[PDB]
Amino acid sequence: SNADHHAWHRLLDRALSEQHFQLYFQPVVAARDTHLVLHYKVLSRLLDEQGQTIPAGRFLPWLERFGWTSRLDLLMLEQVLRQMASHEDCLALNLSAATLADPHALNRVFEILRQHSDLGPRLTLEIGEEQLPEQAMLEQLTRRLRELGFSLSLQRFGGRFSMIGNLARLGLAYLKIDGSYIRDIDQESDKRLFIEAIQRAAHSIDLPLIAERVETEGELQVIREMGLYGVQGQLFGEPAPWG
Amino acid sequence: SNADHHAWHRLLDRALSEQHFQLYFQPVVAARDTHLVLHYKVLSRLLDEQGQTIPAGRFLPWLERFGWTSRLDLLMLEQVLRQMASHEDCLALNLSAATLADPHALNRVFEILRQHSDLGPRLTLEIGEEQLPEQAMLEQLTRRLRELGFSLSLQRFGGRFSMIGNLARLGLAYLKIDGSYIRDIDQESDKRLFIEAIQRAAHSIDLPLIAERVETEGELQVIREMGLYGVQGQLFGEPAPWG
Repeated sequence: SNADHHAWHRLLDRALSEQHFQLYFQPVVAARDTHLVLHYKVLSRLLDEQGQTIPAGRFLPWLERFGWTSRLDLLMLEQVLRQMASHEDCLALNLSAATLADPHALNRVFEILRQHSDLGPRLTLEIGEEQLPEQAMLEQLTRRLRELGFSLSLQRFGGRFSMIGNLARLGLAYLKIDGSYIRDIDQESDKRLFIEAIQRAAHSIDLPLIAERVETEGELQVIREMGLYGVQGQLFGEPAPWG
Repeated sequence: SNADHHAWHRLLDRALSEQHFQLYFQPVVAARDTHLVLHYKVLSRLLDEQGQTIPAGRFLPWLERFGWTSRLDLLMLEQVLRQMASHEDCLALNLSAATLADPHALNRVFEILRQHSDLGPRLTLEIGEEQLPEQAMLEQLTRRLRELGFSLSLQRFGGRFSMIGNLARLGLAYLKIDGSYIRDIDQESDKRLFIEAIQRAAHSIDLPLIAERVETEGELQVIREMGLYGVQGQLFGEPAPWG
C-alpha cells in the first residue's frame, strides 16, 4: 500500500486546497415530534466521478494518517459560515481533537469566528467525548466561544459520564448521547437505567439531551416516553445537500 | 531480563506449590462510624527473608506473564476457607478474570465452595469491573454462587457505569467504587455529581456502595455526609495478619 498512501494523499491534498468537499445536512429533530427540527448537523462528503457520495468513514482515516484533520475543519468552518448567510436555520459543526491540540489551529478558528459574529446564535460547534481536551483548556475554550457568541456541545457522550460534574461550569448547548447506549433499548431495558441517570444529572444542570443514531421506530418510542429533548439517526432519511 | 523471568518464575512457582503466601486483612468499615467493620478484605502477601512484606502490586504482574493467576486464586480460596473456621467474621475475597475465563478453574472453585457450604454467608467474592465477563456468563456465575450460598461484589467500579442496569438481575452483595472517583472529592465538587448518580441508581436497586481507597479525613467527611454505606482505604491503617 506504499502506493495507496500516495493515491489518497495526492487525493485529499487537492480536495483541501481546491474545496472539493460537499456540504451535507443531517436533520436533528424533537423526540416528541420528529416534524420539528432543532438544527441540522453538518456533514462533509466527497463526490466520485459518477456523482455518488463518499462518507468521512472512508476518508477521515486517511486525513488522520496525514495529519490534515485541522486542515479540513477550517475549510468546513469557512465554507459553512458562508452557506449560513442564505438562511436563518440553526447549524451544528464538527470540531476535532486535532484542531484543539494545535494552538495555531484554534487561533485560526477564533480569527474566523470573529469575522462572523452575527452567526453566533445559529452555530453550535460539537466536540466528541472520546477525543476530549483536559479540564483547564476546556473551560478556556468555552470562555473564548462565549465571548464570540457561539455554542458548544458534546457528542458520542456516555463513556466519560464520570466527568458529568465539570460540565456545569461550561454552558454547553446540549449533550449528544452515543447511540450505542440507545441501540435496542426497546428490547433491552437494562439500557434505560443508564439513560435515566443521565437525564437526572443533565436535567439537574439544564443540559438538554439528544439521542444519536436512532435507527428504529422502537428506539424512538422509548426515547420519546423517557422524555429526551432531541433525536437524530438513520431513521430520518439520509443526509443531503441543502434542500 | 531473560534471567529475571527465571528468578521470579522459579520464585512464584514454588510459592504456589508450597503455600508461601501470607494472609492479610484490610478492614472495610461503616462511613457513619469507622469503628464499625462490615467485613475484612482479604489480601495476599509474601515475606522476604527479613520478614518484610511484598505487595501483589510487585508480584501480580509476574503471575500474569506466567499465566498462574488462576493458580493463586485457588490457593487463597482454600487457605481462607480454612482460616474462616476459627472465627465468625465476614470476609471478602478477590477473584480474577483469569479464573473466570477458564472453565476448568471455575469448576474447581465450585468444587471447593461445595465442600464449605457453611461459610456461604461469610464469604463475598469480589470481581473487578475493569476485567469483567460478558453478560451471559455473569448471570450464570451468580446463579451458581446463589445455589451454593455465596455473595458476589464488584470492585474498581465506576467506569462501566453504563452497565448499571444489568446489575439488578444479579443480587450483588455490594458495589465497591473505584477510589479514583473519590480522590480529592473534599476539594473537587465536580466529583460529587457523579457519585450522586451512582447512589440514586444503586439505592434504586438496593445495592450498597463502598468507597475504595479513602486516604484522608476530608474525603471521609463528604462520603459520610453523602451517605454511602462503606469505606476502606489507607486511612484505616495497613492491612495485617489476622489479629
